Amino acid sequence: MAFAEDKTYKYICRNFSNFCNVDVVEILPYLPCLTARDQDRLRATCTLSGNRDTLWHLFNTLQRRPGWVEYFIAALRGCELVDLADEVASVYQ
Amino acid sequence: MAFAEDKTYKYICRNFSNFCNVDVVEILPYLPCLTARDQDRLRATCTLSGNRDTLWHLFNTLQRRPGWVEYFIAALRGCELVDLADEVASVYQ
Amino acid sequence: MAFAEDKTYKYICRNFSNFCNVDVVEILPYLPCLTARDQDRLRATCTLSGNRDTLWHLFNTLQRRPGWVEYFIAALRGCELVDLADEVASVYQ
Amino acid sequence: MAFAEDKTYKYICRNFSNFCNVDVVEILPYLPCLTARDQDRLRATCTLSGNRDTLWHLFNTLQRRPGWVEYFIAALRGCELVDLADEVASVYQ
Repeated sequence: MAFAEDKTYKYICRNFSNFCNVDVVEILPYLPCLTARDQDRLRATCTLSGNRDTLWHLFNTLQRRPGWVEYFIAALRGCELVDLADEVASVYQ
Repeated sequence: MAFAEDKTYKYICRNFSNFCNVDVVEILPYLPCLTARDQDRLRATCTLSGNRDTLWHLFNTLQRRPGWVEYFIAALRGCELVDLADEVASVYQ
Repeated sequence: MAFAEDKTYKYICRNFSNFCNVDVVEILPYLPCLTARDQDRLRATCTLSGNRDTLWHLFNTLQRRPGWVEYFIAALRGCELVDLADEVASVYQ
Repeated sequence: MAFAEDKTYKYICRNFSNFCNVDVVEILPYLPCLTARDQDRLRATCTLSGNRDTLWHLFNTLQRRPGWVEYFIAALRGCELVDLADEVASVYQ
């Protein structure tokens, strides 16, 4: 699990611009691995810094909690970002 | 039962906009197939994301539990959404 | 008995707003035709959905059990809703 | 901790021109040791006086709050100022 998650997080970082269509506020409802604290912090970050800058923090926070990749794949599908979801599933395998 | 429920769930998904008048909070009292856990989660989803986004999760959760279509038909009738109820009964047959 | 009960239940449904003063929690002590299960369910419904919405379920549940109209007339009198009690007796005759 | 922070703050002051590429508005999202009050004041300072002059106040404010050097190193990395981040880590050790 660790190897696979680390690899996926590394891939998201190197390919960040693939993920800049992701809207932090829209994706949060599908990420139950994030705590209430995480969600409030990310909302504030978004308010202060904008969505693009917050995406980095979203990914950084996701990778700390447990069971993030499955939910991230789900969340991407929930937002109709199927190619992105498939690209994540592919790296996580 | 499985074939009929899967078909009804597929129909609800393809015809989602038919069901966007459904109010999640109003319909919950008629859905005893949902666990207390399901109801609390759906309430939270509604709080965080709004009714429309929660409807998707409502339908997704309903289809997992047992005996959901009958109660969903009942719940639609309970909320005076008779045409919608009939449309569901029609697909479930 | 069936014809008379069905007629009374139909009348309660068509004239629901006449009965919205009825307090579910206050009326339960006078309804021994309801099972312990019925009472617990109705309490929960009341907790989740409020008295008005629960009244519909109260009437729906009453009509299934046996010997409900007599006790319902009694229960209305027990709650000092004499005109309502008389209106029910009148339809049940 | 005090000795190390004081030394780092002294180094930032003596080597201020190394840090004049730092953009106050860009760095604030990575400085959770700053209070909401601190952030509003620094924004105003920036509006009235420009980024260079505000950097002095940024550093002066950072050094008062607790746990500032770690976050400052983080914030420099967040803004892709890796050599600067490393230079701070080096002095703080």
